[PDB]
Amino acid sequence: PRKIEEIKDFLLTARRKDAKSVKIKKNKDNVKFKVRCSRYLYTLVITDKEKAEKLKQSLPPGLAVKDLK
Amino acid sequence: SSHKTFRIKRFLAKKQKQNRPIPQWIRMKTGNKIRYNSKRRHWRRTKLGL
Amino acid sequence: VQRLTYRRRLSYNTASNKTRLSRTPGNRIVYLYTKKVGKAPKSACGVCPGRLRGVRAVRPKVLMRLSKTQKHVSRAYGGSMCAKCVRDRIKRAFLIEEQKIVVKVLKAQAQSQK
Amino acid sequence: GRGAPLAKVVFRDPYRFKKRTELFIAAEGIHTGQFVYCGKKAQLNIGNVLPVGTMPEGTIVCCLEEKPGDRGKLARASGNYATVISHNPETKKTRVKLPSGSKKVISSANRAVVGVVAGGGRIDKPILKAGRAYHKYKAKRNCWPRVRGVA
Amino acid sequence: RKNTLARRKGRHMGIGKRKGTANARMPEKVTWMRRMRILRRLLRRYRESKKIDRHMYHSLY
Amino acid sequence: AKRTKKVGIVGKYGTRYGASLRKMVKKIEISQHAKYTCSFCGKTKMKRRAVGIWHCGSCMKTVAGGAWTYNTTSAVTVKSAIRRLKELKDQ
RNA sequence: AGAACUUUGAAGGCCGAAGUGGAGAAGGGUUCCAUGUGAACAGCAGUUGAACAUGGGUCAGUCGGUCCUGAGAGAUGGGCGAGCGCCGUUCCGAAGGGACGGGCGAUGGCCUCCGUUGCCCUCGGCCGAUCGAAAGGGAGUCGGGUUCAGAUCCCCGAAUCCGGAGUGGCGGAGAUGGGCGCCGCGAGGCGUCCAGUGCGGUAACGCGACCGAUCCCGGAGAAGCCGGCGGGAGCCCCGGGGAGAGUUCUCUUUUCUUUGUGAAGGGCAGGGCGCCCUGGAAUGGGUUCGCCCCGAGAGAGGGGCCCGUGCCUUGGAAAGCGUCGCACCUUUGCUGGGGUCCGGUGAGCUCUCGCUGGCCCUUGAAAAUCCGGGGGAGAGGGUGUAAAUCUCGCGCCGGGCCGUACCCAUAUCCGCAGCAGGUCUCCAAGGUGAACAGCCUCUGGCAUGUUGGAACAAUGUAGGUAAGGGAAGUCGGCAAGCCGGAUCCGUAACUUCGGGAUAAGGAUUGGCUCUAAGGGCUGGCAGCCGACUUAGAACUGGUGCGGACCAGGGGAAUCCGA
RNA sequence: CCUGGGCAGGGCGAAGCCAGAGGAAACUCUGGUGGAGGUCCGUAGCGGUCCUGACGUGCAAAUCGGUCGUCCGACCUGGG
Ligand SMILES: [Mg+2]
Ligand SMILES: [Mg+2]
Ligand SMILES: [Mg+2]
Ligand SMILES: [Mg+2]
Ligand SMILES: [Mg+2]
Ligand SMILES: [Mg+2]
Ligand SMILES: [Mg+2]
Ligand SMILES: [Mg+2]
Ligand SMILES: [Mg+2]
Ligand SMILES: [Mg+2]
Ligand SMILES: [Mg+2]
Ligand SMILES: [Mg+2]
Ligand SMILES: [Mg+2]
Ligand SMILES: [Mg+2]
Ligand SMILES: [Mg+2]
Ligand SMILES: [Mg+2]
Ligand SMILES: [Mg+2]
Ligand SMILES: [Mg+2]
Ligand SMILES: [Mg+2]
Ligand SMILES: [Mg+2]
Ligand SMILES: [Mg+2]
Ligand SMILES: [Mg+2]
Ligand SMILES: [Mg+2]
Ligand SMILES: [Mg+2]
Ligand SMILES: [Mg+2]
Ligand SMILES: [Mg+2]
Ligand SMILES: [Mg+2]
Ligand SMILES: [Mg+2]
Ligand SMILES: [Mg+2]
Ligand SMILES: [Mg+2]
Ligand SMILES: [Mg+2]
Ligand SMILES: [Mg+2]
Ligand SMILES: [Mg+2]
Ligand SMILES: [Mg+2]
Ligand SMILES: [Mg+2]
Ligand SMILES: [Mg+2]
Ligand SMILES: [Mg+2]
Ligand SMILES: [Mg+2]
Ligand SMILES: [Mg+2]
Ligand SMILES: [Mg+2]
Ligand SMILES: [Mg+2]
Ligand SMILES: [Mg+2]
Ligand SMILES: [Mg+2]
Ligand SMILES: [Mg+2]
Ligand SMILES: [Mg+2]
Ligand SMILES: [Mg+2]
Ligand SMILES: [Mg+2]
Ligand SMILES: [Mg+2]
Ligand SMILES: [Mg+2]
Ligand SMILES: [Mg+2]
Ligand SMILES: [Mg+2]
Ligand SMILES: [Mg+2]
Ligand SMILES: [Mg+2]
Ligand SMILES: [Zn+2]
Repeated sequence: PRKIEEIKDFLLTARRKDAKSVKIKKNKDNVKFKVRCSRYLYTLVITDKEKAEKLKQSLPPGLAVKDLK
Repeated sequence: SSHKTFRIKRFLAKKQKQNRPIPQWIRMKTGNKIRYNSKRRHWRRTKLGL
Repeated sequence: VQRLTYRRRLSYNTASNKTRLSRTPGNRIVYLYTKKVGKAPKSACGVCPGRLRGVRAVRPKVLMRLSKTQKHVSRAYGGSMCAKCVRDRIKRAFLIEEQKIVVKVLKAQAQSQK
Repeated sequence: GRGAPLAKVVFRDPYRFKKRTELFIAAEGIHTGQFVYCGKKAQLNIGNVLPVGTMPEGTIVCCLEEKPGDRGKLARASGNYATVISHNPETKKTRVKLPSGSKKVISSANRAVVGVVAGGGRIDKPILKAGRAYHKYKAKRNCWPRVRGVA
Repeated sequence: RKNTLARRKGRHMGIGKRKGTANARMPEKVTWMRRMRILRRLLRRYRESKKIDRHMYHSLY
Repeated sequence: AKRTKKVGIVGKYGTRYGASLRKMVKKIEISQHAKYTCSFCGKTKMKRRAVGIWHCGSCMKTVAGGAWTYNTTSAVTVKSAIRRLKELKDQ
């Protein structure tokens, strides 16, 4: 897989053609937005819940987001 | 052997097919004199030799 | 304390199968086969025991996957020769051409008199 | 299976753009990087090959040819040489003394490298045990056991 | 573990419970290695701490 | 710490192979393993690789020489006579 | 129906990691699994079986064959031979049918442009067809789960290798600057010309890519054996914490099981360098267990490269595993906690990596695939518009055929058989002990090897003692028997001076308390942390101490063979 | 011939190296380090001396139990 650290490229990858699956994993002080593609699985981890609650709605609709747990 | 070739496996297939008992519906056939199969090969007693 | 087994049909500790034991997420040890280590290329007529630097040391068939930037050096004779022998050949060539010029002008100055 | 070392010499092809690699018998006194000259009018030095018709008498040479073009057949063992003792301008012939002491007359066109073959004195060391003789003959051929006929 | 504690204290280590040579129980080579490494790094430390110059360091080495 | 009286490198053989054979092989056992001064580099690194092959450890300029010594007393006079014949009457 | 041989539970034992364990190659070919009967097979019996009858069971681009040559076998050319044919493998052969480019001619797709076909020119050593390894070379899959029988094959999840792109899939490089004049306050815009086949560091070298045709050069593939030393991992050991389990007549914060991060990609420790720059030393230097290295540039300072199997992160906790539970006994899933807790030591065992040395009249394999470099035949838009090419980041499509069960064995192989025989490999713990010796246990298997009950006569087969003598028996010290390990002294004749030699001959060996010595780390001589080795002494046991096991009788001479 | 696999632990201490002592010099001596050998005890492996042991219509058309020789090699072994 590929870890994403910046704020501008993960959304560009999630708005691609092969972004069929997007999952959200909640952990202790950790939120992971794993976008599955044809070749890789891009993972963006964040430790702030405020930056996650306002970013979860920014995902493109119709991509079948699955909230884990 | 654990791994063999297609020719040897096909040759073993016919031996597996032939190692079968006599059907019980030919005993009542007219003119039948066969009472038991005399070609039953045992895997331990008689080795078919590759 | 836990004895494991091979994973392939090879049963002889030959050079083709070099197993290192590793721990799986399932809490168990198992062999993993390792590719034979690749040696970095050595220069031509240069330093004998010293391999070339900056060139990836991996098996030959792997070089199809590597990029050209990770298989050579920017200078002339990058992935073929070492640094010392390059400047050695440069100096040697320049000096022998200067010596040819010297012997030519010597033949000329001898012809101008004889 | 041979005591004489083999020197790899690279020449430049005079007709094609390619380097030719040859395996000569390394005469004693040559090192890696030394330029070796092969021809008729080559300077008389150790390692250089040149026809026997041009070298003076008493020249210690080795790895010569019986006939012109035989390509180095005589005096090929380690530490052996042949001594040129005579010359004939007309009806070109040359008398040489071989390591066996035999004086043979050969042609004056065949060549010979100058110098003694490296590895001399190879027989001064006793084998000192059967293991070294076995390891020696294992590379040569299966002829070592040599059971006596009267046994 | 109790027997190991006894061995550490010195029990069951007399001449009557030795079945191997002294060089087998404790290799002279590894004892020499330890004794040499200790003194060599001690001398390195003393030379680095300006306690001894290099001319004395070499003769001591 | 003198450990042996007369026997030297051939002390590894022990009591076998006789006495005169060991005495004769010792003379060349001293030479074939001793390092020689490189005539090109200048260091005492001329360990022999094989029979008649002597390579240096500094420049690795390999030379073909004697089987047990760096040079043989026969090849020395052969080279001397070759040089003499070259200088006499212009080769 | 029938029980000593089947099944379950318990107790007592063996194999004890060089196994009576878990897997394989050759070989066997259905022997593997489920159901059913019990006349035949199983050397007694049988409800049992590897027997019988029925029905199932082997899923691959990334496991191996298929590819490559090695020793070697082999057809044609040619030779021989009455002849089936044989020798011969580069020899006595017109033994390259393919391609780069250019030209002529024809054809097809949206005839703009390209793809083909026929001919001409130029160029092009095969090391000669072909076969030859299921251990040699050979690109690329790992984690969890699933069955009565399959696992790197099946499912989930996460990757990767090799091929295809003709109307060339999208991005990024090559791609975009300079000079002159004009307009505009300025930012900027316009007309002409020119550059532009990438950059940075002094270097060793680095990056997101970096035009390349015949040809040439080089490397990897591609290396012997054995000593040492260091790093990494697994296993072993100790101390603390948590879950579960055992004992508790007495003691024991005690004893036992477990306490996780795969391929792939990034970063950081660690290891190696015969790799670069400043400067040049002797009062020689810094260094290893050992060597080795230095004016052909040491010490010191600063940098670079390769492996990074170790650590963290995406994968990754939602799966997996012990624990206490809510539905449920052909609907059985789901709960929540603790697991990714803190560490340490080591001549410890195994695997791997690296450095160095030794051994020689022994130099320790080729080929296929692939890469780099030198050369500069050619191609490309020509400029504030954009091409020749991309070994860069993505996206699409495919990967055919063959084998995959089981035994691999004192019961699935061979020996006429369920035969103390033979048959090639991997993993291998704890205690004693120098040790993979011998002995005792744990994980894992087993019924004592084709039967049991009762008694302990002679003879027999293995095992151990015997008072006094100690080879007096016998052809013969045959067998049996003595010493047997370690520490400390002492070691003859002879000799090739290396040996004899553990010569011979002597003293000690237990248990529990002690003493002394043998180290590392933190700070400008002090404080803490942990391995077992040695030496000495005291006390004590009915002189017993290698307390079992382990295990050299010796000397004096002759003959022969180093 | 080609291609692969394997050989626990201890003893003796060859070359080379360092240090010290003695000597007017030549040089000698001593204590370490070093780890060579077709070296020694000995396991796995490889063979089979003795008991002329047991069996001798046997487990076996050549086996078994003690006792044995060698175990880094002139070593053992698989496949071709
Ligand atoms: Mg009738
Ligand atoms: Mg038959
Ligand atoms: Mg293979
Ligand atoms: Mg004979
Ligand atoms: Mg006879
Ligand atoms: Mg020692
Ligand atoms: Mg039972
Ligand atoms: Mg027991
Ligand atoms: Mg083992
Ligand atoms: Mg076994
Ligand atoms: Mg039944
Ligand atoms: Mg029966
Ligand atoms: Mg069955
Ligand atoms: Mg059946
Ligand atoms: Mg798959
Ligand atoms: Mg394959
Ligand atoms: Mg033929
Ligand atoms: Mg013919
Ligand atoms: Mg083939
Ligand atoms: Mg799985
Ligand atoms: Mg199975
Ligand atoms: Mg591709
Ligand atoms: Mg190691
Ligand atoms: Mg990783
Ligand atoms: Mg360690
Ligand atoms: Mg299987
Ligand atoms: Mg058997
Ligand atoms: Mg057996
Ligand atoms: Mg143990
Ligand atoms: Mg112990
Ligand atoms: Mg029984
Ligand atoms: Mg049986
Ligand atoms: Mg008596
Ligand atoms: Mg008595
Ligand atoms: Mg007596
Ligand atoms: Mg008497
Ligand atoms: Mg008598
Ligand atoms: Mg006896
Ligand atoms: Mg006497
Ligand atoms: Mg004696
Ligand atoms: Mg104390
Ligand atoms: Mg004899
Ligand atoms: Mg030996
Ligand atoms: Mg002896
Ligand atoms: Mg034995
Ligand atoms: Mg026997
Ligand atoms: Mg026998
Ligand atoms: Mg006998
Ligand atoms: Mg008998
Ligand atoms: Mg009898
Ligand atoms: Mg023995
Ligand atoms: Mg003996
Ligand atoms: Mg021995
Ligand atoms: Zn040199």
